[PDB]
Amino acid sequence: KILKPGKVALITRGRFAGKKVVILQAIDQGSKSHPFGHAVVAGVERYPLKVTKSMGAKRIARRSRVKPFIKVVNYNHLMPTRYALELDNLKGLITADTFKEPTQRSAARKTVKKTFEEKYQSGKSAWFFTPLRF
Amino acid sequence: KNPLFVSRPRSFGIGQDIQPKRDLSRFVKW
Amino acid sequence: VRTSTTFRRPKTLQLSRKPKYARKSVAHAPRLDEYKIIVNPINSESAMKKIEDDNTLVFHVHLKANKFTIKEAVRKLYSVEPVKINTLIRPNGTKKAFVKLSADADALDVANRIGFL
Amino acid sequence: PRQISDIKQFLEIARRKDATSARIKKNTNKDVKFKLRCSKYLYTLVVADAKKAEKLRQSLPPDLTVTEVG
Amino acid sequence: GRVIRAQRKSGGIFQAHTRLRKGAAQLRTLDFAERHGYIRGVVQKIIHDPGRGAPLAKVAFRNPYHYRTDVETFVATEGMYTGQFVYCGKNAALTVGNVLPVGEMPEGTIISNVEEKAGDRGALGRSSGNYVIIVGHDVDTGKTRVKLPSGAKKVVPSSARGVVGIVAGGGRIDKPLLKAGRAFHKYRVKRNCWPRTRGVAMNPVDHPHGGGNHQHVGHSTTVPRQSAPGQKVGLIAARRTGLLR
Amino acid sequence: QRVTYRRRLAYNTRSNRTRIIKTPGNNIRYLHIKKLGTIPRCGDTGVPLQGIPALRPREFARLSHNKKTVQRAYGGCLSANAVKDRIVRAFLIEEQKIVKQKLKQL
Amino acid sequence: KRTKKVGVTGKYGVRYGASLRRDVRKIEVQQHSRYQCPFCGRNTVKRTAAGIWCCNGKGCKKVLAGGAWTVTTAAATSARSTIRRLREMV
RNA sequence: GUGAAUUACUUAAUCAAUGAAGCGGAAUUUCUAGCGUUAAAGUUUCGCGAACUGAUCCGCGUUGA
RNA sequence: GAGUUCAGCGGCUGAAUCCGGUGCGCUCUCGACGGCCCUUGAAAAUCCAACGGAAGUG
RNA sequence: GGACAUGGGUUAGUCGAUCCUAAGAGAUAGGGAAGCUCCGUAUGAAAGGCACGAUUUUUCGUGCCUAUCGAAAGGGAAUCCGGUUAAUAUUCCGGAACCAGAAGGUGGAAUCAACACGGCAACGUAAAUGAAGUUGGAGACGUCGGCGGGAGCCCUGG
Repeated sequence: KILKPGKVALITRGRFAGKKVVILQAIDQGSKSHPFGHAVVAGVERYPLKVTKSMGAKRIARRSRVKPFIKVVNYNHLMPTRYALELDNLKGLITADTFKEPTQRSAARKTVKKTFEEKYQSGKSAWFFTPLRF
Repeated sequence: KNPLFVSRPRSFGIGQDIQPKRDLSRFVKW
Repeated sequence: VRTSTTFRRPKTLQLSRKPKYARKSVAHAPRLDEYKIIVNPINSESAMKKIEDDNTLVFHVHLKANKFTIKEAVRKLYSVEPVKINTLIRPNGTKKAFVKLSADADALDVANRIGFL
Repeated sequence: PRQISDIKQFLEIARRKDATSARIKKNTNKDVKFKLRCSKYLYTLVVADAKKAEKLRQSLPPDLTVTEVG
Repeated sequence: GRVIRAQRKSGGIFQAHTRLRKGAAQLRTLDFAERHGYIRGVVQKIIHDPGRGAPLAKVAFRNPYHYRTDVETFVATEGMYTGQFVYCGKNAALTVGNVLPVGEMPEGTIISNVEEKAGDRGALGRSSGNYVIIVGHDVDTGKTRVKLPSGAKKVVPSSARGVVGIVAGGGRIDKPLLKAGRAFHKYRVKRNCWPRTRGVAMNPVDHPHGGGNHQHVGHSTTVPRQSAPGQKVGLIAARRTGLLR
Repeated sequence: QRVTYRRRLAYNTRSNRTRIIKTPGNNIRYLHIKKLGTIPRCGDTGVPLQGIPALRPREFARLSHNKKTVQRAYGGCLSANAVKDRIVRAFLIEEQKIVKQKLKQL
Repeated sequence: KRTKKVGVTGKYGVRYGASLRRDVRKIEVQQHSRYQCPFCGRNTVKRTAAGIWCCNGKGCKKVLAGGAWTVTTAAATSARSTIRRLREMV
């Protein structure tokens, strides 16, 4: 039960290795296309750059832009953490069909981006948005 | 006060973050 | 305030040579020109066959001539464009050059115009 | 050293300025081999039908130098 | 009449064969971090150093002043493994493999690669299976008394360092070589010192021992400490010969 | 039939590596070939890396970028298992230094 | 039983003497034996060189410093215990 | 060569280390084979602008025997 | 279309170059392993990749 | 006749040298020595770079950290076939390739969500920016013993 919607986890395998993601929906029972206990997540690919009080507003926006990604990941490849992210506006947007039709996948990516942008500006989940160094 | 302006203090103890550039005038091989 | 334990010697202004006179009164003429590159063509039986078959002239060439200077000397002395140059130093210590002429020109007419056939 | 299975692209490389000559090969097993000398590669095309080979040959631009079996 | 084999050992073909050496085994330079605190390193790899009986450890430390990694070649102690953390300095724990000043370690501890004088990076107790024992301290004069592998007791500065534990590879001389070939191979990766021809088998020109109609020395084999380089053969300045029956 | 070295180097060495070919002229001939390439090895575990060809050093310069690496963090420098250990050990020790700091701050 | 007494030393044949070969036998069976890895428990530790003991267990791959012929020596074990008790006292 | 009532001192010379990296004074980092650099916060002036502190001052004899 | 073999003509013209099996075989190489050592078995030039994020109608 | 006389003959971006370093030789710094020269090779050396800036009192400020020689058997960019000569050929000729470097051009991709997507994953893709600094890898390695695969030769059925 420690893999719940709203829980921050780390992707340990795949292209996005070491990226912090939020559990968007858990299908631990399995599925026909994914016979294992997978969980769809939304995370960050390009973390926003560090900002300085001396920086002008245009660069502050320029560095604060964040590139998200949505992915279904195996439980064994996810590393759950104690941190939790409040996924407001992000409760119902992901479904098996949303992955089947990429137009819903593209819409989900855009909504995930705008939510991550606003949350970053709000200054919440500082650990979630800082890159993990390894 | 922008919340993104978070403090990142560096500890300069033994074994901590890299030592800052200090005045080494008395140790220079003149 | 020094942050480095080493002392590197400072950079000083380095004036360039502005001599009060020339060490040589007159600069020497180019000591390896086109006429000194090409000594005389080789007209042995093997050379003749290369003329008639490979479209290649054979010249007795100065030792210090490279493939570039041979090409320009041939172009200036004969107004023919070589497409390849192959050189060897003969066992007697003289350079021999196989100048392969372009397909537009034939070595036969070039040989007759030179007059060494 | 470059086998081409597409007729058009064989034609287009033939029209391309790098092309210098084309060659015709008539094998005993009755297939026609269109070889196209280019600057860097030699593009050859194998066709199993005579009339397609003939219509291809007349499809070559006139300026290209075509040579029969060597 | 000619200079003897001992006199020709000045260099030339008697140099150490150092083509395959895996680095000089030394402690870290005694810096501020190692004097006032401790610094942690990771044992990258334990390797065999040809011509040496003890394996060497490649411990990687972080440079406290610059963005780079320093790699130090240590004399491996028994129990060292790849990925083990090694702490060097005054506040280092008394764990096998750590480097501490001798003044910070209690009496009776077993240490190796000890410095004779603080800052020479290891002198005493380095051959395989050898170690130095902390006998006692003298805080008033800031000295430490230690027992060496030979049993000689020595006074060292209390700031001298030493690796906790015994040197790896102990028991090397416990196994007989069994044949000249094993001695041949053991000494290729060392100097040119083998095989050793006796002086009695030489001639009067070749050695003081040589000559005669029989293989006899002809004079006492204990020579004075004051003898000339060509005379100094046999038992030099021997205080007592023979077996302890 | 018997063959000879094409070059002036006798004494088969590591650089004098040869192959037998039969030519369109029905000739048995040597072909002087180069040494074999090596798959890049992992930096931490030393295992050869997966997804990269085995080429000589300079021959790696002709490849495309994606043909010499793997799309992952440290991809093309560390194996997947090595990277996974890097990630989990990094995160776990970071949580410790946080929990040690919270312990010592009070 | 192919050899009743000589054991691994049978390769040396009749040379080198009986006693000078028996001590090699004890040392050589120690040197070539497989030892249980302290980190993974798999019986996969084998000597590499004099003093080096490498574990070939997939996922362990740990190298160890030890004795010339055996992984752990009595002198090293005594030193480890005495240093442990000294540290605990200190 | 300098002192003190037999001893001290170090600048002569000797030795040893280094990348001559933190010396002498005062004021007041240890359950893990990970990464650690191109200062950011704070405080004043005019956008990764400057300046001060972050990173105390003093002495200067590179340190140790 | 080359090389090779063969049949003809006075340089030229005809054919054929095909279909398969085998191995404690030799030569070289390659792969996966094994044993040996108080012996553990070069360097550098060169080339690549990664962590990091300077910077940025065009 | 390898004799004697007269002539002719050796063609390379791809084969070597050249480049690299090995053991080792060896100038410079310095110190010896009446000297010839000796010792020395990052040593008791001021041993050389790099970037920012309206241009800085139009007299420059601010930061950032090792020679050379030495291998035609070691390391190493890239060439094969057929043919030709009285004598040369991986060098010439015919055909067919390859590597290194340079410049702009066509076509394609990414881009105002600046720096592509897919796969649970191991990883894949025709592309998919990355300074300084750090780090990893290839180059890069003994020996013997069988076992398996390949190529050439050998054997063999039409």
